[PDB]
Formats: sequence, C-alpha cells, structure tokens
Amino acid sequence: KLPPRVPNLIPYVGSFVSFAKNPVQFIIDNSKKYGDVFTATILGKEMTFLNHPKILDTFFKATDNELSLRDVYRFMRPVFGTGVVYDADSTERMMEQVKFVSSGLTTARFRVFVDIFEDEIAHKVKELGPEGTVDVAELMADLIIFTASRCLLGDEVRQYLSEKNLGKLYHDIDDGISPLSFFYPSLPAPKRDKARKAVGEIFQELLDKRREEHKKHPERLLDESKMDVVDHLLTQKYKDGQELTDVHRIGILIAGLFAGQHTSSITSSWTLMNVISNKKVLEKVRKEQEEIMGSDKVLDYDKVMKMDYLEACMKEALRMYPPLIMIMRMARKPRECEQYIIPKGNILVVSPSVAGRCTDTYTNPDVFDPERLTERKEHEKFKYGAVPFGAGRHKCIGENFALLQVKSIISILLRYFDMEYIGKIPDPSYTSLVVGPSPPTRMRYKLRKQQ
Ligand code: HEM
Ligand SMILES: O=C(O[C@H](Cn1ccnc1)c1ccc(F)cc1)c1cccc(C(F)(F)F)c1
Ligand SMILES: [Ca+2]
Ligand SMILES: [Ca+2]
Repeated sequence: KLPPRVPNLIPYVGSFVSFAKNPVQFIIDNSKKYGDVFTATILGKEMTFLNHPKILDTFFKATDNELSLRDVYRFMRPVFGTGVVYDADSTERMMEQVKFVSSGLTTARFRVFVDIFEDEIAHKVKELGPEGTVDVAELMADLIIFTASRCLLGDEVRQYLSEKNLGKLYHDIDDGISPLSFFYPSLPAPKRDKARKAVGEIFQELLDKRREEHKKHPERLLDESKMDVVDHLLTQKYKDGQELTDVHRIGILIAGLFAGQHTSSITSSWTLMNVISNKKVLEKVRKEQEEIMGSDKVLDYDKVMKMDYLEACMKEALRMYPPLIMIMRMARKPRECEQYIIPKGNILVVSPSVAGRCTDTYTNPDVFDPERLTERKEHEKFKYGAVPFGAGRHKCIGENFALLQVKSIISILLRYFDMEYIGKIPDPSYTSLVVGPSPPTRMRYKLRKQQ
C-alpha cells in the first residue's frame, strides 16, 4: 500500500550520502530496483520519488491544499523575504505576487528587451576584444546580471551595477544559498544576510527614486513599453484592496531577479556549448540566423520569434541539463499513486533530469540532437514527457522571457564571433540549488568583422 522503500544506510541520515553524491543517479538507480514510485528517508524527511512520465498527472494537477509548495520552499525566506512568494500568507497572495512579475513580461516589453540585449553585448565585446578565450558560464552569468536587471527593474538600475557593486552583492547572496537549507532552514549564513540587507537598501532607494520620477513624469505610466516590474509594484494593490509594503516589493524584485538570472545563464551556457561543438548543428543554426537577419545588422523581437531551430537547441539542452533538477511538493493529505497511498507529510519529488534521460521517451538520450524534438517529436509521446518548465498550475511564467533571453544572447554572440569550445562537454555539478556545468567551461572566440 505504501511504496517500496530504499533501505537506509543509517537511521535519520537514511539515504542522504548517495542522494547527495548524485541525486539524478540516485533516482535512476533506485527506480531500477523499486520501480516507478519509491520512498527514501533523507536527513529525517520522507521523500517519495515519482519516476515515470505516465504517473505524473496527479502531481501536476493537484491543488495547493493537497500538494503544497509553500511547505517545501519556505526555506527561501531569508533570500526572498518575509511574506513573499513561498512565505506569503496564503497561496492566493503568492499567486498575486507572481502576477506582478509576469505583468512586466509583455510583448511591448519584449521588443525593448531585445535592444537591451544588443546594448549589453555591445559593452561586453569591448572587454573581450577582437579575439581570446573566456569562460562560457561566467560570460553568460555576467551578461544576464545586466540584462535581467535592466529588463525587470528599468534602466535606472544600471548605474548601481556599474558604480555601487550591485552585481557582487548578487553573487554574495547566491553564494550563500545552499541546497542543504532545504533540510535545515536555520543554517546561519552571515555573509548572505549582509549582502541581502545591502541589496535591500539599494532597491529601497530605487523604489524612492522611482516614486519621484512618477510624480515628475506621470506619462511614463501610460507607456506600456516603458513600464517595468518596479512600476507595476508601485502602482498596483492586492485584489482585496490591501496595499503592498516596501518590504514585499523588495522581496518580489529579489525573487524576480533570482528567477530571471540563474536558469537562463545556465541554459545559455549548455546551449551555446552544444551548438558550437557540433558542426552540423552549428551549420543549421547559422543558416537560420542568416536567413532571418537578411540585410539587417541588429536583432528585433520578430526576428527572435522566427528562430525555431535555435529554440529547439535550447529545448534539447533543457532535456539533457535542466537547471532545476527536482520539483517538490508536500502532501497535506494522503495521495493515491498507481496502486499506492502516499502518506500525509511525505515530500513528492519529480525530476526533469530523470525525465530527460528516460529511454521510454528518448532514443540515445545521451546525445544532443535537436531533431529528436523537431522531426521525431519524441517529447510528445507522453503528456509529461518533457517538463523542464514544469506543468499545470505552477508552470513557469518566465518561459517566453527565458526563451527570448537565451535565443537573443546566443544569436547576438554568433553574429559577432566565431567560437570553438575547448575540450569535452562537461557533466552537471550537483553543488548548487540551480544546477550548472562543472567548471572549467572555456571557449575561443574571434570577431567576424575585424575592421
Ligand atoms: C530556462 C529558464 C527557466 C527554467 C528552466 C525555469 C523552470 C521552471 C520550472 C521547472 C518551474 C516549475 C516549478 C514548480 O512546479 O515547482 C518554474 C516555475 C516558475 N518560474 Fe521558471 N524557469 C525559467 C525561467 C524563469 C524566469 C526567467 C522567470 C521570471 C522572470 C521564472 C519565473 C517562474 C515562476 C514565477 C514560476 C512559478 C512558481 C510557482 O507558481 O510557485 N522562471 N520555472
Ligand atoms: O525564483 C523562483 O523560483 C526558483 C525556481 N525557478 C527559477 C526559475 N523558474 C523557477 C526557486 C524555487 C524554489 C526554491 F526553493 C528556490 C528557487 C520564483 C518562484 C516563484 C515566484 C518568483 C517571483 F515571481 F519572482 F516572485 C520567483
Ligand atoms: Ca546512502
Ligand atoms: Ca521523474
């Protein structure tokens, strides 16, 4: 009736050691032994892993008082803020907060975002010069610090990045966020907290400055192309009529930036590496770019919307290396799954990493092959065969922005540079909450138009 159990190495600690070594491998290996659904004790928590696409409907379609996100992701509170997101008072409030971020991700904004990407890359090529080598992961992270910040927060953020070290503060917050916090939400992190307080004061200042810029220039509020998330946060209230606190606005912006940065810079790195290392894929990608660009010299939104093959490359990098390797929920009530009952209080776990390598969905899954998606449609074999952006009620609302961001960056970089990857494509490093490539990730580059 209860699922089969991974027997423990030890009491309490349970299966932590082999989970911690490689959680993707742990789920695959134990799926073989115990099947589609099994339970492991891990640092005191009962974690029930759901391991096949076919059984996932009841996970994704549940409501929040059956499968709770707030119960598992509340540990983010020292980063995102008290009363924000997974520490909101209710599901309903969290959902309204999400809608404030999504309201800055409009079509009108997306046309302006493409210019932001052009402008930031143009600054960055001054650092890279006409040739050299660079770490792919760092390049992407550094570009996306600037692009995400300006997209979500407005161009007024830029001078804080260039003159007040805001990008270093982001790294200190991000250095302090540990997967083990999920198990111990009180692990102190004094450096993290100091930087979070510092980011708070900067964003408070930015909110204050914007209120006076709204007084002095009220027509800004009538221009859908100039309205960002800070603007919406300052001018909207909750449905029931309660106004937002500056605490909340700050927390929401910080969570917005967290979501707008990590997953995108990781996916860009894996996408670009696999594109430049595969001659056939690079040819197709460049032939699509040349066809879409024609005689124009800069991107725009409509162009990025036609870049289908490159989008398939990004999707194929998301199958193979999803930056969010595990999706969780707590069972607030018992749950049926196949023939089993999953107890109240268990954590249900679905893994986009395991799904992406499932040989029942994908043929030769260790190979990067975007045609598996465009021509073989392998993803469409199960409803939940591809879940890098999740599914159902909590499906990623940043998806179109992330597509826009990564396609644009890669398109622009391929315009400026020939690029070759150094060495073998690395494995994922399971050292961080958002999972990325094991360093080093270096490439050579050379400008295509020298003078
Ligand atoms: C390639 C980039 C990205 C990936 C792979 C990604 C992945 C995911 C996944 C897997 C989920 C489902 C989580 C769950 O069910 O618990 C999700 C939800 C979400 N993502 Fe993303 N995301 C990306 C970019 C973004 C961006 C750029 C934003 C916002 C600017 C964003 C905002 C969200 C939000 C708000 C949710 C909803 C979570 C909830 O309802 O509790 N994401 N994303
Ligand atoms: O950053 C967020 O979630 C990340 C996962 N993620 C990134 C991109 N798409 C989803 C997250 C979720 C749970 C957790 F424990 C740590 C980080 C996030 C989630 C809900 C709402 C928001 C928002 F809208 F910014 F307030 C951000
Ligand atoms: Ca173990
Ligand atoms: Ca799974």
